[PDB]
Amino acid sequence: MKYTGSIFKRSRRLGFSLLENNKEFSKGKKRKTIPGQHGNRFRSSTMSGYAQQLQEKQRMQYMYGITDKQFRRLFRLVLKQRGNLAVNLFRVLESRLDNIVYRMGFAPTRRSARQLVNHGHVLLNDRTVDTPSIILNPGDKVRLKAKTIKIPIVKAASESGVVSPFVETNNKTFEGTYVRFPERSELPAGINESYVVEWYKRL
Amino acid sequence: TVDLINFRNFGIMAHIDAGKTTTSERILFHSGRIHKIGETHDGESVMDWMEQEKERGITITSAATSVSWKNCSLNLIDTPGHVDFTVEVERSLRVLDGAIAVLDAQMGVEPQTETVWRQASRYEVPRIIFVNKMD
Amino acid sequence: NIKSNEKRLRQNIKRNLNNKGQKTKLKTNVKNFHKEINLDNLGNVYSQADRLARKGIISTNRARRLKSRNVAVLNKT
Amino acid sequence: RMGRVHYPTYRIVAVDSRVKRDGKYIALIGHLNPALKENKCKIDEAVALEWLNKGAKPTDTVRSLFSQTGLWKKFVESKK
Amino acid sequence: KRNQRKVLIGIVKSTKNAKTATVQVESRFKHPLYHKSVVRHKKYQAHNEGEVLAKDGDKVQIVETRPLSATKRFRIAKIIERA
RNA sequence: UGUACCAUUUUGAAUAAGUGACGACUAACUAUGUGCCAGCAGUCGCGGUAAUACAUAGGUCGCAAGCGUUAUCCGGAUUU
RNA sequence: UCUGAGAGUUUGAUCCUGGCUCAGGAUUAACGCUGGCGGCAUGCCUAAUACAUGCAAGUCGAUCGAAAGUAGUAAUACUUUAGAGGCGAACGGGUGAGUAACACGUAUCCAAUCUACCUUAUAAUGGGGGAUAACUAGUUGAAAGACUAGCUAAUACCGCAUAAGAACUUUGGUUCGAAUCAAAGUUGAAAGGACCUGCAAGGGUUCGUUAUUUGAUGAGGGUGCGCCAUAUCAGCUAGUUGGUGGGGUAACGGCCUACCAAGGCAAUGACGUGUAGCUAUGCUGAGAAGUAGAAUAGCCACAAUGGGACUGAGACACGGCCCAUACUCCUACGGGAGGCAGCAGUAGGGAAUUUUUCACAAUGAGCGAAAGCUUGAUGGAGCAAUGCCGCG
Repeated sequence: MKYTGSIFKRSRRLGFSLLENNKEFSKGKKRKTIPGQHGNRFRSSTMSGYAQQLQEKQRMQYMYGITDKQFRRLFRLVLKQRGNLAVNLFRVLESRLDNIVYRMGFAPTRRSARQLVNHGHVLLNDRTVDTPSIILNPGDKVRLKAKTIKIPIVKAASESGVVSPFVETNNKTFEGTYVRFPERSELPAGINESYVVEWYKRL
Repeated sequence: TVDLINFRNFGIMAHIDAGKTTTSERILFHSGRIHKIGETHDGESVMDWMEQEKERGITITSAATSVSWKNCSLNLIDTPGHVDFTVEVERSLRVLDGAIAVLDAQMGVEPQTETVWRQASRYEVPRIIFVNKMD
Repeated sequence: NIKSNEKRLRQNIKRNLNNKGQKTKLKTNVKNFHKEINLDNLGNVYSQADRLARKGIISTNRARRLKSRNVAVLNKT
Repeated sequence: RMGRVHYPTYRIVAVDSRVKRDGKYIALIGHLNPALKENKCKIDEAVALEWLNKGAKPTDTVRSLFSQTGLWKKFVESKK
Repeated sequence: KRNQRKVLIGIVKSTKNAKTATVQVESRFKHPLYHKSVVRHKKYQAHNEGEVLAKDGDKVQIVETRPLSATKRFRIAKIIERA
């Protein structure tokens, strides 16, 4: 999946709350482990470096809602620039158009954010994106098109916008500026991209 | 090209065992007479030594052969080579603006010219009855 | 197929006839020089070679080399 | 032009009497897009003079780009 | 000759041909994998211009040129004689 | 090329899902038939007195308009 | 240092020796399943086999006589040249059969080599004579073709004038297999068509040619360096090996020959053998190295195989010619014919390898003062998730 259709499952099983109390939430049933008839501490050797590298990769590319092919495309594009794979890769992944639109507080869910930005109502670099594939940079102004300034769901989301020490959003005008990269301290606490760094052996 | 009035199609409106394809080849050679290639002495005469008529029906079958004859364009089409069926004779009839009905005198007992005539008589298309078995 | 290929075929076959004639005349002048070896025939060969080099069929190097070989025989006499 | 459609990239090269574009060239004239009216070509009023004085005039579509540099205004009297 | 410097120096071996010498050149190249210098032997046909004759059993300097005879595409240039 | 880009230009959750396998190597497995038969399988190797590796229902993860498969060079084998 | 994965395989158990496997990018892909678009780029490795079909460089009168007719009584304003003659025809593209090498990468010897237009410009377009096609007539002819007879123009064929410069004889000078200059012998450049002014001359004006001459252009032979396999291939090689003379492609070169000769390569394995098109470019890994040089840019090779000649500056010429060999159509069995290893596309093997592709719009050449034309080169497009890319 580059998508979902029951996100609460992914949030609970990955061990990371994609929404803190809106995806690992008491909405009836609520879980924090692997669900089903196979909830089990597998005595078979299912745990190694490979396993946790995979698990962290799952968490990171399922909180974004983005496809893995664009994950590898971002890795390759950053490979054109010398630096550190871990921090640069995670910062570029955070700088995803849909991820940043959600970070603005413009959509209740990453899937909904992706659907909205694809719908042709997000202006970036004076280009209304018909496909949310434009990776932001520090200071990239995302604008909400004239259509999505009258949409009730994203109106309520935007009016409840989220500000962080590395972005800011003007919710009344439905606009957002990606202030800076989350360098090493504004990243999620239970998420580590270094595993994806060590996931390769062909560097 | 030749005038619109002079675009007339003609399908061989008969069946084999009647000297049909012999007459079709005769008409094709008569209206397709060209001498710069030497064809005049290459298909001069056509006649049977008939012990097989399938060869006559097949090898001479003209699916669509167009020529010109001084006043008009003659579209000779010998699609039918079967004794009794409807597809080839019917497409020939649909194409032709006029029909030639190849009948017999030596073998007047040919059974499958009634249905061919009835098919041609549906659209009232002009028909010329021609008999070649008189030898 | 290119019509200009056959056009240059016509032109080059006529050039074939003309150049056969002219090169045969030059070679018979060279033969006459090599038979009666003298400066006058050397000058005739020089004039013929200059004419052929001016025509622009074969480069002047062949004319110069053939006349140098002729005048070498001249110096041998 | 060449490359990707609706994003053409014209690579201008040299020729004597037979050779194609961007194949065998005496010297790469430079890069101009047919959709771009200004060239980043290797044109400095010197290579053009080299190509003219050495014979084998290059492709006949950057003549205006050489005209803007005044190449002809000196060459047509240098030859004279 | 205006001919410029090119390396063809070697030990001339024989002059059994009329004013033509066979020269043995020992050229050292490098092993591509194990990285050790190894020598190889080559033969060259140097043309003796008639005014110079390659004295055999010695080192001679050959220099490149257009062919002089069949499989004779070099001319002898310099010689170091016996001592 | 009436292409490209623009403007919910209009109604609408609507317009698109498949693959591997879950014992390890190397993430994904609980039950049902099955007596080394059925069938699985790249290595270990799986089934002969109750099957989570087989076959299936299913849940599961890796993905995805591509999914798995073999193909092909080196390194993971300093295991030339 | 950018950088580097492990586990599983044996004896009751332990280890060791050694080996195999998955664990990675990546597709001319294909393949199951199904399928969103477009962008984007890919697209016979095998078959270099024939190539059917269109197509793969056309432009020329400002070179010419007339053909040929629109308006005109005609002359002629006018259309191009069938034909003579000009350039490009070798461009382009293709595959790599074969080619393992100066082809290549690199500096060069070129003392031996030209290059048409072009280019550094000095010299020229003086003057003709007569043809020849076009045109006309006859002939063989089913056509294919085909011979004979004449006429005429030019930028057409063939001499001379001038002709710096220059080719090239004899002497001096100078010079690292010749550079350089003085004296001096011989000797040769055609061709003019067209437009305005001017009686004309002349001036302006555009083509076509002329020598001389700085280079490019394509390439020539050699060239140190490296350039596949080949010992379960050890001897191979009679221009072999080199010399004088003569001839020779553009030229040095036994390039080739008369004459004179017996030597040349080689256990660091000679010769032979078959193959790969070589460099840049194509991936994997840190690295060692391996993996193709398919197609491609350069070069190189065939362009149905093997010759010959001509042209062109460069060809012994894919789409010129003649021929032998493979083939073929029609036919009255007399006869004539050509090549996609050009584009596609066809036939096949394969898993499959694109249009039986559009305009020269932009870009190349070629040529025309110029209008411009063609390119199956190019630029597009189709085409198959064909591969990547993003999307829901």
